[PDB]
Amino acid sequence: TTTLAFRFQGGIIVAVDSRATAGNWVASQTVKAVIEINPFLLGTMAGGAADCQFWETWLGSQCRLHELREKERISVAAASKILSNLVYQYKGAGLSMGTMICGYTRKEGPTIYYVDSDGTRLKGDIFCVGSGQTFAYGVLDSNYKWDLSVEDALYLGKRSILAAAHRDAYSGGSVNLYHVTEDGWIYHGNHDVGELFWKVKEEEGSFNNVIG
Amino acid sequence: TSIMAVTFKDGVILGADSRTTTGAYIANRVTDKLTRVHDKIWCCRSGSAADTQAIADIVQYHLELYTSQYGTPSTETAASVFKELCYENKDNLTAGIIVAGYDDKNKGEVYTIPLGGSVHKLPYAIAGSGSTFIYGYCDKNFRENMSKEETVDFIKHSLSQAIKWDGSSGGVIRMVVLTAAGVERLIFYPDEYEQL
Amino acid sequence: TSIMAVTFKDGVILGADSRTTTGAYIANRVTDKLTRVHDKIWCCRSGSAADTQAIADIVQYHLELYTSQYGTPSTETAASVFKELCYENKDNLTAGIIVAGYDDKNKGEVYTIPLGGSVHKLPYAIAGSGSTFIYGYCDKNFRENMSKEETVDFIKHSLSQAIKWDGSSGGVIRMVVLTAAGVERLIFYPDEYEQL
Amino acid sequence: QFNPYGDNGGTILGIAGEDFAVLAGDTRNITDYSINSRYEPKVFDCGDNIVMSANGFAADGDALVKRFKNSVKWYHFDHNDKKLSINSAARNIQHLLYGKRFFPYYVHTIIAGLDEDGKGAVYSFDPVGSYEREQCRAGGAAASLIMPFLDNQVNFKNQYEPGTNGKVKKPLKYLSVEEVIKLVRDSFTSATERHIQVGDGLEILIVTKDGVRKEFYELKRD
Amino acid sequence: MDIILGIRVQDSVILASSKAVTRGISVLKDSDDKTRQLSPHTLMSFAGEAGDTVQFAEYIQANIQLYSIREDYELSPQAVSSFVRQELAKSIRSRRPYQVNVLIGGYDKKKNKPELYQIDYLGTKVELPYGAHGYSGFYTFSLLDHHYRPDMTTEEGLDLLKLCVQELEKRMPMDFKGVIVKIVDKDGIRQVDDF
Amino acid sequence: MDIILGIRVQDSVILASSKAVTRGISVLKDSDDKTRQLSPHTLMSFAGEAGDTVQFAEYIQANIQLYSIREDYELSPQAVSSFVRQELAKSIRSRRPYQVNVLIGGYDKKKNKPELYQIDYLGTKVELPYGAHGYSGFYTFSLLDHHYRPDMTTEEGLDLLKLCVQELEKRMPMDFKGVIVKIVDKDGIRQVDDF
Amino acid sequence: TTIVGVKFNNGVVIAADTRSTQGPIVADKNCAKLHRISPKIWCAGAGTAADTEAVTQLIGSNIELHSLYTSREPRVVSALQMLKQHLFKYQGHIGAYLIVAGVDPTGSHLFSIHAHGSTDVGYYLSLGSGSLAAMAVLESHWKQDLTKEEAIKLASDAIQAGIWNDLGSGSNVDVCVMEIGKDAEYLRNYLTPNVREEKQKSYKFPRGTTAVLKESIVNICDIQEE
Amino acid sequence: SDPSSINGGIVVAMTGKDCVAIACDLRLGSQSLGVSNKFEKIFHYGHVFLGITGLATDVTTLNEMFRYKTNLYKLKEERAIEPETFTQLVSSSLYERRFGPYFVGPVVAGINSKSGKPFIAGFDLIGCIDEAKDFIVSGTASDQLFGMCESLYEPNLEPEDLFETISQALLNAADRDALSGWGAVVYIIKKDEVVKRYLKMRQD
Amino acid sequence: TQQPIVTGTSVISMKYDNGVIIAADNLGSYGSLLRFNGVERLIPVGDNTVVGISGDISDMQHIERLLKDLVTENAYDNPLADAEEALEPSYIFEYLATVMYQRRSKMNPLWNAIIVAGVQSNGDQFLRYVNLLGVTYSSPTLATGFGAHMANPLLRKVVDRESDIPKTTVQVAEEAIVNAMRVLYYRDARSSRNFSLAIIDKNTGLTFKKNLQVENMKWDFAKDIKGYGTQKI
Ligand SMILES: *[C@@H](O)[C@H](CC(C)C)NC(=O)[C@H](CC(C)C)NC(=O)[C@H](CC(C)C)NC(=O)OCc1ccccc1
Ligand SMILES: *[C@@H](O)[C@H](CC(C)C)NC(=O)[C@H](CC(C)C)NC(=O)[C@H](CC(C)C)NC(=O)OCc1ccccc1
Ligand SMILES: *[C@@H](O)[C@H](CC(C)C)NC(=O)[C@H](CC(C)C)NC(=O)[C@H](CC(C)C)NC(=O)OCc1ccccc1
Ligand SMILES: *[C@@H](O)[C@H](CC(C)C)NC(=O)[C@H](CC(C)C)NC(=O)[C@H](CC(C)C)NC(=O)OCc1ccccc1
Ligand SMILES: [Cl-]
Ligand SMILES: [Cl-]
Ligand SMILES: [Mg+2]
Ligand SMILES: [Mg+2]
Ligand SMILES: [Mg+2]
Ligand SMILES: [Mg+2]
Ligand SMILES: [Mg+2]
Repeated sequence: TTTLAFRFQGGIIVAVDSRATAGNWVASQTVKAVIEINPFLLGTMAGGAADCQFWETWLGSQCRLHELREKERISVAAASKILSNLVYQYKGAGLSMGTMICGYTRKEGPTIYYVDSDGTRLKGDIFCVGSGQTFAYGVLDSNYKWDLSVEDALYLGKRSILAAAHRDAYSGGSVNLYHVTEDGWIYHGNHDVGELFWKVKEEEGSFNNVIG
Repeated sequence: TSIMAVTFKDGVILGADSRTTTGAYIANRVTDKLTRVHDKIWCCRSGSAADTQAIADIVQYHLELYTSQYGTPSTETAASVFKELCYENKDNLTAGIIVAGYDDKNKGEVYTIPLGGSVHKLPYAIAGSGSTFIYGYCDKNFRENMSKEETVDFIKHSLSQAIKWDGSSGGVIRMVVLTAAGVERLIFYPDEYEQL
Repeated sequence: TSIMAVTFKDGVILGADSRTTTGAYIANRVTDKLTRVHDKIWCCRSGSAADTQAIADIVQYHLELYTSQYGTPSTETAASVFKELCYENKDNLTAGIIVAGYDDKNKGEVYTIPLGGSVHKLPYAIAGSGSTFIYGYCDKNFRENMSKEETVDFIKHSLSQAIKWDGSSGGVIRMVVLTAAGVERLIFYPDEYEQL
Repeated sequence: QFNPYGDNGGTILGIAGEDFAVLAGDTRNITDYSINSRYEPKVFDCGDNIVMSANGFAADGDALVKRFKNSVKWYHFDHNDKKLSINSAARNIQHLLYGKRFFPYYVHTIIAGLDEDGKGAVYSFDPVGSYEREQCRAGGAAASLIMPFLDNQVNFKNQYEPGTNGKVKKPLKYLSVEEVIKLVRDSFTSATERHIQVGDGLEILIVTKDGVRKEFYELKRD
Repeated sequence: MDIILGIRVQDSVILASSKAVTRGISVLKDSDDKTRQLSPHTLMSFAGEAGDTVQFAEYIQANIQLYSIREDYELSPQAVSSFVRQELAKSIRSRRPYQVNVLIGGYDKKKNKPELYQIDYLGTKVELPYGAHGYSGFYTFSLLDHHYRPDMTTEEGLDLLKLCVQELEKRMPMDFKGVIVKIVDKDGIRQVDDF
Repeated sequence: MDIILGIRVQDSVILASSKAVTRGISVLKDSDDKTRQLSPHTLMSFAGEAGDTVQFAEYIQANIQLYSIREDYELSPQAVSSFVRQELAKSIRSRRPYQVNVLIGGYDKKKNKPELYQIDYLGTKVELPYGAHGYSGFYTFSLLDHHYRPDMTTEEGLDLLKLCVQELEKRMPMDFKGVIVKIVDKDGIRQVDDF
Repeated sequence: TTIVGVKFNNGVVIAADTRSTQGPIVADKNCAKLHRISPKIWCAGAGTAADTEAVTQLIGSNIELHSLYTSREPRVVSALQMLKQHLFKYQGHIGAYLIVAGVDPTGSHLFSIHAHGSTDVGYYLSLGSGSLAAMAVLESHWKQDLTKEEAIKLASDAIQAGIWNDLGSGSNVDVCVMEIGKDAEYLRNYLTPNVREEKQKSYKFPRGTTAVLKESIVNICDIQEE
Repeated sequence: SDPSSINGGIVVAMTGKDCVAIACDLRLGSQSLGVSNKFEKIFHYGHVFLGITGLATDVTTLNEMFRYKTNLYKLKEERAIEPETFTQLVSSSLYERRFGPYFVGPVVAGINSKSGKPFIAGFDLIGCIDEAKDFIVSGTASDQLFGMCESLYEPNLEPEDLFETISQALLNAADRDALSGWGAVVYIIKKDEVVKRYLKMRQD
Repeated sequence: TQQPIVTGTSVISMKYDNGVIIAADNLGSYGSLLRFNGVERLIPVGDNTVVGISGDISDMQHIERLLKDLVTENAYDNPLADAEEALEPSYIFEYLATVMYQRRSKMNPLWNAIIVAGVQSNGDQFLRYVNLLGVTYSSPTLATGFGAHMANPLLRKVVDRESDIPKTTVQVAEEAIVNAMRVLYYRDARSSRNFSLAIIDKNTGLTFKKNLQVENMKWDFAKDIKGYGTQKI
């Protein structure tokens, strides 16, 4: 698994891979490492598949209850903290989670919170989580700017996952893209790495070590 | 420890050595392993001294309370109470107990209760670390409906050998006779039983 | 395994069961544990089958070479060669061996060699996991200068009980008689010895 | 020390068609190198046009299926005999599995049926409740032998159209029920050859709008 | 987390705390503020196991803020430090203890004196002129033993603190990505934005 | 030790190696050269367990220098790399193996081509356009996958190397105190004194 | 694995299944477990495959040299003695479990060998993971004074018991008959009760289905003249 | 920790009508990290081909060792070694390291130059020979390869048909293994011509 | 979590045309010591069911009490207790199977392997297995412990599949069971010669046979076996 998320001029970009493994065995190439909690909130999934799925769909139930009771959209800060306070109760029991809670509100603007099964909760502009996180960081840090177009930012996120999919054995399958704006998130398609790699190589002139 | 109980014509006899050990040190050379849970229901104790004492004390309490309400309990009933304690607390106990008693209706009966907490009714029973060395002797020499004198000789000879080979067994040979006549205590010293 | 050797008036008799086990599976129910290291010097094997076979093969080699140079070896000499192997390789061996033989000068002799590699000359000896259950029986029933028929009955009855109680022991009872007359092999089947 | 888990072997396979769905599994039950039974059913009709199998440790598998069948029964009581949709069943099973997150059901669960648009559906679970809708999924002992074959013969992976040389992929044409059963039978025949825990018999449950049908085929008994 | 320092001068307390957050092989953040304001004239820095640190700090913060509202009064640094110690002393014999070390820097408005308290996860409290947690003290205490005076100014305290951070940046293996410095005095709490 | 990098461009091989030596809690040195010249047109960088690294490098150096004197001829980089691999492959089944990973950068004067070989302590050899040992590759290979060309100049190679070191300085937890960079080309070996 | 040995009137027969496994996976479906030590001394091996092969070849090699040295046909007890002393020396680390059988000038013989160096004598024996299934058949149907035809039947039936009931055993039945005063007959695949049924479909692909990057002729020939 | 699965990789071999085929992936890694996509695992000594999976240092070491031994064989025997003979040499060479083995999974493939008979064989890490008629598999995705080969394979395939069967067996097995892939090579071998084809596959 | 102390070995069984047969020896072992020689391990429940139990004997005696209590409880307020609402084999099994899985789930198992053999109301044969893990399965032949490895192969030669059941008579089935018990005495180091056998037929009902012995044993060939290889005398 490899997941990332970053803040920029046009909101937030969220990009994830699609591989799931059991040891060296590739169990699935078609998993959703991103969960849509609500039209304005996204959650990334890294670590234990079950732990992340279960508690993030649960998080969506809690966020829905909040806006029913308070007649107002939940803040990204409050949503992230519900999840972080929950996993802290289970600390030591063996939960395995590395997640980014991404969203946009009026009071906050575009916001990303890294939430962890160890109880860690961090606000930040850029995060990469998973076994291929280091590979994604390399591309992101060298090409990141605040003044990026939605088109260019989407590509950078897509490209950063590709970099990790290539090198990290436990990352791959396909790339799922999301763009989060003032008016909510927007899905930007499933991109098979088997086709994307050769496309990027030809067009970008990169990956000269590989032959094709 | 070498303990045994044997049914015979007139009732039942319990037998035991008198050695208690802490490793190789004999903490007590004159121990009484034949203990009373009711007038004519006794038991032989093996394993942990603490566990078997605690259990026997509880059983004596249960049978005293049984007697106050329902009259004299059967030997089977006494064995059941032992079993219930040994079986339900098997994880925390190290107790090998032989229950023996005399009714007028059922006469002499013997029940053995090993580590697991299982119950086995038998004509005679042997237990303790020293019993291993006399399985052969006891199987070959036991007869049903023996006399009192024959049964005393059988137990005396059997435990004599158990003591001879087992380091954890020794001292005097204590015996308790259970018949319609009453309760008789017997004792046999080393000079007597070693020369057999 | 239940093995024993008994001296008597005319010489010595070796006895053994025929069971070989791998855990609870009987790998061989008709094993021959009475093995020959010289014309009238045999041994009973207990413990590891591999170790005791390897040892016995080496001893037979040593005594064959002894005989070629110095003539017929004594039973004591054979026991010494066994001991030397068992003692010097005690860390890597699991072998409990009983050595028995017949001379004309010394008559029937029995030497037992337990795990450590120590040697003990005895009138009779018992060994193997099943021996534990017949220490009492054998001590009470052994006499010196028995007849051949009495000694066969003693071994038959003793191993019968050992087999009855020990799971690792069973099958047929093999026996080897060593006298001036020669070497006689005997066998006794379950239907015969179980009803004793 | 007491080990509360065991491994009863076996292998299962679920394939989703355009207007149907199949859930297959061998009928062999084992411990270590011994056979317990040559015919011990592993795939079950759970009602509401849903079939289910929980492969791995059979005691946990039987317990889970038993609890889900129970869940269907109470869903009818509590919600006016409403039909339990395949997606709703899947979510319910997640909560059954995660409910024992810290003492798991040691099973690979697969369910099959039709979605609310009438299209074939297969859902796959891990032991602690993570789930995902799939077109194709094998589970159990020989899952590693079967899945690659299905990637190739169901989703036409690594296959291209002749003459173009890698430029144009093989088009993803839909498969009939007769074509799917062929792939299932060949999958289990191949798995039986190379995996010792697979064999004896093959039982397939087919799900259509008309209901649940069964088909049985012999497998090698060595 | 890693390095937290504290120094008490004539008229103020200065706390320095690293900015790095490292979860395994990667540095996830380089601008993290490892501190919470407990009251207008009391600041607490912290370092220990992930999750526990923030959870504990915010829990203490909430309790002191509750006290302030209830009594309409600010607790003395000494009183706050004692409350914090008791919570950690309670925690160490719990099912799962808080694995958190803290420094408490406060200005006592009654006595007109700055005060620095060092408390570890066992609940071991000491009042000090200068303090540290973890491996920080191994490098910095020798410099502070030499250069420190009770009558130093705040500017002199910051210069002596720069000398400590420079030594840490030279001899420590981990890159802690600099420090956030905060001053606590009679006027309250403020952050030095250029360090 | 920690980070060692290598990149093969059009007409040269560039090796970058960290300067830090950390023995436990302290950084004992910040100017250490983790490399040895095996021959005029062959350079070897190294990283692994303390003591073993230098002992192994100097042992290899001595052997190649011996070969050079005996034959009055410089071995090809390919030949030197094979010799080194065999020594490590021999070493891994010894009583106490050499715990050393190396990069071998050389310019083949016969073929007029730069060559970079990566060898780990097991004796696993691979020829590469760019390589690394330890955790360095986890950060740097993604950048190199993107930016690298076979026809790059030495100056372009140094710029791409600066981008790698900048990423390492940003995301790695350990302070490796910068790198010593060395270029291997047709004219021999030289050190870039400003990096 | 299931291997058996059965004595009869004028000789001895051994048999084996043909399954080789790597954990739960079948590596080879038609493995040959019946090894030749000498022309009329054959053995069947269970346990570590490389060990049973290696130890059989070594002793078989030394037996051949011994036979040439002594100008005599090799004896089974010689093969037995050499095997057990080798295996004992290595303290069970050479995981070879063998059934050794053969005919020689002394007569017909049947032995088993355990990896630690112990040997056993018998009229009927079985080794391997399917030895219990096989021994159940042998203990039910064995008798004294078996004919050649009866012994082959009993042996193959014992192997079948292993094939069907033991997961470590399967596929076919190999047999070797060693009769006194005759050549030993090796009956490879004596029974074939596990043929795979016809597949439902052909998986032959259209030519050009696989994507290719580069083609090139490989020079396997030596350096050429002229 | 487990030496046979540090570097990763796979090899597969098949027989056809008057031909054999052997194929391998190109990946070399350090556990999760992919290091090289040009690490070929198939070597040839004359007309005998050898594929080796497992620990890469031992793969390289054994190739160098068998090159050494086959070159001496040729000088002394005055002829190239045959597949049947080479198979025995591999077995001998591996078993001499019985209690300190090379962590590898070799696969031999070739055609006997005299009889013309197609030949394949496989081994474990200590010498045991698996001489199959149909196919041999080895590597971290051996289970996957067994499943593909058992279903796709049929006897007496023509060279150009056999190429398709083995290529699809490898590709689809590699795509279900994390430590295999990053390219692939297939050798088609006839009695007096050998074709080598590099396959286009997904690079993740 | 515990360890078994006094244990019972194999229980074997099979179906035949009109019913089921089940058998088990009368031994209670204490490790390698063959301590108790009169232990009944087949426990009938009504006139249509027999429960055969192996493993820990103290736990067996507990289960024996549960079944005794089950019969008592079923009779309460039940006028058809000896007729339509009598205990079926399927009811008794499912109860035990429930208990076994519950006990394993509390990490405190009943250390047993159980086979419930019987005939249902409609005349159908019932034969199902359950153990300390709560694992259940059914088959024409079932056996526990060593019986699984040695008896099943022999019994499966008689009834290899479902279609072989109507073709198998009670005489042929009993013969196979008795032979299997002999084989286990030859080869199981924790078995006894004495055993009990039970037949449940849909026509003739429950026949419980006690004090059976293994007979017609082959041992004579032992006299010819000498040494371990080279020895001749
Ligand atoms: C990548 O991080 C990915 C993210 C998810 C959104 C898929 N996670 C995994 O791949 C993760 C790898 C970790 C645990 C090393 N895999 C799983 O969690 C995995 C998912 C299934 C679908 C393969 N499940 C798993 O490994 O089994 C849980 C288990 C196994 C055995 C017994 C009890 C529980
Ligand atoms: C012989 O079996 C005899 C019978 C008793 C009922 C008197 N048992 C012992 O002597 C017994 C043997 C040991 C191995 C259990 N010794 C003790 O129980 C010993 C007596 C005290 C007075 C020293 N207690 C003892 O060693 O305490 C530790 C302990 C506790 C429980 C179980 C084992 C050991
Ligand atoms: C009874 O003591 C009998 C006497 C032999 C001389 C026949 N011994 C055994 O049956 C013996 C008991 C075990 C506990 C040592 N069994 C074996 O030796 C057994 C025989 C083979 C043919 C299966 N071997 C065995 O279990 O190998 C492992 C081993 C090696 C050395 C020591 C213990 C165990
Ligand atoms: C059945 O007993 C059979 C007898 C053989 C003579 C064929 N045994 C096996 O097939 C055996 C399984 C168990 C007993 C080891 N298989 C192997 O030994 C196996 C064969 C080949 C096909 C791989 N080898 C193996 O798994 O190698 C790994 C290994 C590593 C170290 C030590 C031993 C084995
Ligand atoms: Cl006492
Ligand atoms: Cl023996
Ligand atoms: Mg990848
Ligand atoms: Mg016995
Ligand atoms: Mg099969
Ligand atoms: Mg390397
Ligand atoms: Mg892959």
